[PDB]
Amino acid sequence: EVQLVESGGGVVQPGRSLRLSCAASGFTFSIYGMHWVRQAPGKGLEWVAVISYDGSNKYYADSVKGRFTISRDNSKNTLYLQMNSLRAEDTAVYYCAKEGRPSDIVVVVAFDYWGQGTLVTVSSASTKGPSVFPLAPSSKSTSGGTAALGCLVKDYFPEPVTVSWNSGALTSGVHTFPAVLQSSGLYSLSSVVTVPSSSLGTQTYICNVNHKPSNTKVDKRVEPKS
Amino acid sequence: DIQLTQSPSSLSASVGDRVTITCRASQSISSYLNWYQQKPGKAPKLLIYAASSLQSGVPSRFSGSGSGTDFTLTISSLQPEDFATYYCQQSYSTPRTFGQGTKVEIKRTVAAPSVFIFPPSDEQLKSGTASVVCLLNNFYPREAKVQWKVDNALQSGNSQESVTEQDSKDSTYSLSSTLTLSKADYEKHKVYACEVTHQGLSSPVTKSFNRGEC
Repeated sequence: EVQLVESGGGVVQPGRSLRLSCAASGFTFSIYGMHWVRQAPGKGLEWVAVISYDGSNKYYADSVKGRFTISRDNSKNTLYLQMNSLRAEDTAVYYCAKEGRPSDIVVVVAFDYWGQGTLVTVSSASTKGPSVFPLAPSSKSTSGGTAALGCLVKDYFPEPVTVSWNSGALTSGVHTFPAVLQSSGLYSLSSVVTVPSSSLGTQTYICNVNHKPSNTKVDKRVEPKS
Repeated sequence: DIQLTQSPSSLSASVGDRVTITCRASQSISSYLNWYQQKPGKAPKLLIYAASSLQSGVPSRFSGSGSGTDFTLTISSLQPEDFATYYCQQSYSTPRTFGQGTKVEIKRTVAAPSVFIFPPSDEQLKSGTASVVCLLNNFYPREAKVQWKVDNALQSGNSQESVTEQDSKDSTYSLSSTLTLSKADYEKHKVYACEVTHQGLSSPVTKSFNRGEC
């Protein structure tokens, strides 16, 4: 089976460098042209670069020409992308992709197999565990038989964070929103759940927030205010 | 640079519908156009290559047609696993380019949001910043308008929103909007409110509070 395992992603300061790797298996690597494609958070696919089977012809997207270098090692069956002078616009998930047919077959080029992707975040922000604050419903609320409560997961870097409720024992009505990037360079997220209004002071609701890049675990009990 | 323009940018359809997605190229590219499917957080997959050739293993309900400047991706009977984003891609010249993508979404009945507002916790105020969260829960369609007001003045440039994918159970959207301000500014105003406009609401709905549980 064809496999393309990528590695080398992470956080890089603006203006610095990073090398991405794509280890191929299950096909004759050295007779295939290979490509890099990227996708910025919430954006479309964007072609990056191509290298021919023997490494001789390389072409680049307009926005990376000069800065990025594509290369290959046909003995280790590995594709590389050296990324230099990174900007915030280079933040993206980077996929490697294999052409459908050997380079010496003259056909329409299509990308028939893709790697799983590796995330590159270009930012000067320092790693920081999130602060978890309660989104508490009002005690004297009379507006309905359902109440919403939640956790505000604020000021962490980098992505991602995991949010469960009651250690995963509560999944019905749970909405964890995509994170947003604040002007400070830190991410912010909300996870909410709707529950019976009559349950609020009786059933204990705890949001579990884990942030691997800082080894931070926070359990916040959310209770009604006043 | 050959430009690929897809249309529509998104469409809502139901299981069993015939769905058609168009891709238009800025210059003739013969049959050098491919189609890809992508699901959130997963790598793209090739569906159609060379305008109309079906990739091995891809179900026969996917077909491509067209040539020159006008191409079509057709799903003859939309299946649940077909809700996804679709991309056309030209291999006629370098650089290779992609369409902006078409999101195929689940169609359902209009549902008004339930609106909730959350004041900042006293715990957050100790750090010097205040967040005020407006939640819009389980609505359809996705389009909605959130207006923040502070002491009855319409705000702009101090909020951020985020919207979930369609819920796996009822195909509705949820939206959270956060108004952020310092503790000093938060203490200088009394009434905080978000006003929601949506197709399911006869009139806009406002959830408000007075600072200090007043």
